[PDB]
Amino acid sequence: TLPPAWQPFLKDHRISTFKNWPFLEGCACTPERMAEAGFIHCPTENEPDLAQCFFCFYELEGWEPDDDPIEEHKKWSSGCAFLSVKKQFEELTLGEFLKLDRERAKNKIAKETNNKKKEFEETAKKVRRAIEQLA
Amino acid sequence: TLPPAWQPFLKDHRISTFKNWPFLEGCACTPERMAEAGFIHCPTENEPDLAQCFFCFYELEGWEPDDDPIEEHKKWSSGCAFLSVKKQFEELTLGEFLKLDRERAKNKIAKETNNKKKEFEETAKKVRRAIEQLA
Amino acid sequence: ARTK
Amino acid sequence: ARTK
Ligand SMILES: [Zn+2]
Ligand SMILES: [Zn+2]
Repeated sequence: TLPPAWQPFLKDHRISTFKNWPFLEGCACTPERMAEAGFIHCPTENEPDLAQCFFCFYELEGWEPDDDPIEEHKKWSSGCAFLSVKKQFEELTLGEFLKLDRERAKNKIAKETNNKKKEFEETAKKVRRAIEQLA
Repeated sequence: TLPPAWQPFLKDHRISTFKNWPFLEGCACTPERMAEAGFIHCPTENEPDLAQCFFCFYELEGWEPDDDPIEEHKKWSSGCAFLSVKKQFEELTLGEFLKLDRERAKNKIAKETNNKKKEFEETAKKVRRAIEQLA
Repeated sequence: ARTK
Repeated sequence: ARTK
């Protein structure tokens, strides 16, 4: 079929990702409006409302039934390229699509780096405190 | 980077398939020229010069320096859709790309049916012969 | 909505 | 060239 590292790229997989979504017809953020905005449902015990853009990897929760996933998406990560893409996936050029997947993989990397950075900082401050206590 | 089943669509990959291809500069069928025509090297013992179309899976051997791999592809298998692809690759469309990959998977299936038929007929010839010597 |  |  279509390689399953690349599926986030098509709405159908994205909606499919919403196994249980609190919001539904009558509400502005349905799994369809969500996917259409590039969100994925990555639920957990502590937060099973958690959605994440498949492109820029921004995560967010505490959704409200009247939030519109698109403006909620511009007002949080404005630099998302996916937002700039106004054409259906199938009408994308292989070059365009490849450029896109590039930028994605990069954004993934930046996210993981930011993460490692914070983790390290925390550990840094722990160790420092300890050694200060010993003073 | 690209997903493995789909590499063959990429010229440089096809080219990279030619290892100890004897027809080198000066020749009409260079690995470059073969690739641009869709072939892949899949050499064996009896047939070290064996080449296969990736799209229609047609196979050809008995190569000679003057051979124009395009014109042999046209002559031997006229019906292959790859021959109709004028746009290189990355300027193609994802829609276009996946129609292509469908015909490819179809053609793949036609091929294994054909081989299955051939093994079948071989075995038949064997039992036939074997009944005759018993008659 | 709010950032994790 | 010829078919296999
Ligand atoms: Zn995004
Ligand atoms: Zn062909």
